[PDB]
Amino acid sequence: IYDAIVVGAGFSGLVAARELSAQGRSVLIIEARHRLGGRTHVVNFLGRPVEIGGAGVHWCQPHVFAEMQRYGFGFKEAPLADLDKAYMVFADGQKIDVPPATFDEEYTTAFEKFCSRSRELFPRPYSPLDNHEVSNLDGVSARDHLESLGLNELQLASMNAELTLYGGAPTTELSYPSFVKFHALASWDTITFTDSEKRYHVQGGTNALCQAIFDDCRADSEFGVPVEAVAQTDNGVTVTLADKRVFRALTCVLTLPTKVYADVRFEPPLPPEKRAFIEHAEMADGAELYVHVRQNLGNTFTFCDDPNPFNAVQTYAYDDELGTILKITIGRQSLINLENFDAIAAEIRKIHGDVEVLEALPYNWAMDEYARTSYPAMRKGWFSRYKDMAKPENRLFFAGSATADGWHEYIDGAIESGIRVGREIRHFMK
Ligand SMILES: Cc1cc2nc3c(=O)[nH]c(=O)nc-3n(C[C@H](O)[C@H](O)[C@H](O)COP(=O)(O)OP(=O)(O)OC[C@H]3O[C@@H](n4cnc5c(N)ncnc54)[C@H](O)[C@@H]3O)c2cc1C
Ligand SMILES: [Ca+2]
Ligand SMILES: [Ca+2]
Repeated sequence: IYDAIVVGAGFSGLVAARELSAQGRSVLIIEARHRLGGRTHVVNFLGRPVEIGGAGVHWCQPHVFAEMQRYGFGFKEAPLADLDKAYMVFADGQKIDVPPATFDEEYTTAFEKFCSRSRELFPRPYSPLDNHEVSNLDGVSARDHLESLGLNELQLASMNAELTLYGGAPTTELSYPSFVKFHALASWDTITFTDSEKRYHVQGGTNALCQAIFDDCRADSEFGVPVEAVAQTDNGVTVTLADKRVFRALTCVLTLPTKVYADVRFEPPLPPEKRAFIEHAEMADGAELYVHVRQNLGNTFTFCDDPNPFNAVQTYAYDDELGTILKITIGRQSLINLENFDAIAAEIRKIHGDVEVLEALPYNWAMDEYARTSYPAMRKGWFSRYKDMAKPENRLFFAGSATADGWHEYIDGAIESGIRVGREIRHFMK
């Protein structure tokens, strides 16, 4: 009979368990997978460890920065000054070669226009509903706003590619204010936000940081079998796995990805406001992909606008013997069959021309049954309902990026939610 069962060993569940353990409470962690990290994941590609889920971080993200400080992780610098070529692929398929300086000027000036109201709308962005106007703007799509700004062709296409990636969806579906909030969190500053999304990653890898947090937990651990049901009463909670084993505790922290709750039986059932959020709020259809090209392409970056499938194509490595390793982020995996190698290769040739594609490693996060969304992009009309999902239901408590006040599409939000849920249980037990 545990003080707390924590369901899920991604960043939010690990931080929750670390906080409760540090409070002297007894903790059981239950994880479906045989690994830590959740939607962060390190795998081998061509014998090199690569991040294939989330990994970009910045010190303007205070919760992940605090953990990096605690465990001694630094910021690894992406090779931006070394960038040789930048390309924009428009929605109609036309590709243009843009000097990086021009690309940065047009992109950042478009971003500033898109986010110009961030200080008005989000004076206290870690309390993002403080200005009630954001609840009424929730139903405006990112595309509705984008088209109101008088942007030029490159500004429009690059911003729409960015917003397609963040939404994991056509930009007609993304909540406009939910994205502007990230600008506000970055000190209402376009350079800081656009830096945050490209300049740094976790030195040593997200898996090592998860391991360090896990190693600080004094908890029992059960990996490899998913939770199938959760039942609570006035005196406790009982959690049943799909192999029919049963565990019991006074409280339960759920960190499941929002759409996965539909695969778990809750007794009593979750309230209507949570079931509505579970059905409608999330949508991100993302996947990640690494490709090996025989040719040495140098250090290139490509943005492709919707409905091109490869919204961002970054260069992980290049040299005259290796060729090139490309890191590709796909906002809408529905647009390409990632089991079809030659279809992947054809899209690489559309961008990079006369090249030979040798190997591909996709990770389809949307089709992963324990993820189902790549990151908690908020559908228009739903960003302002996130407290319906974050609030406790008696002995059940809820964490995960989607429940965060701040950086809700990020590792930082997952960590925030772990600190917060540890606080809620601290007081529930007082
Ligand atoms: C391709 C990609 C790019 C991204 N880029 C960035 C980025 O640059 N920077 C950034 O900060 N964030 C980024 N993100 C987002 C970030 O990775 C996630 O927001 C964050 O990792 C979510 O943490 P979490 O703890 O909320 O959820 P998760 O990590 O999903 O953890 C939930 C856990 O619950 C487990 N689980 C699911 N079902 C069950 C069940 N029935 N029983 C038991 N356990 C279960 C899952 O296995 C998982 O371990 C990216 C994500 C992806 C996929
Ligand atoms: Ca160079
Ligand atoms: Ca500003």
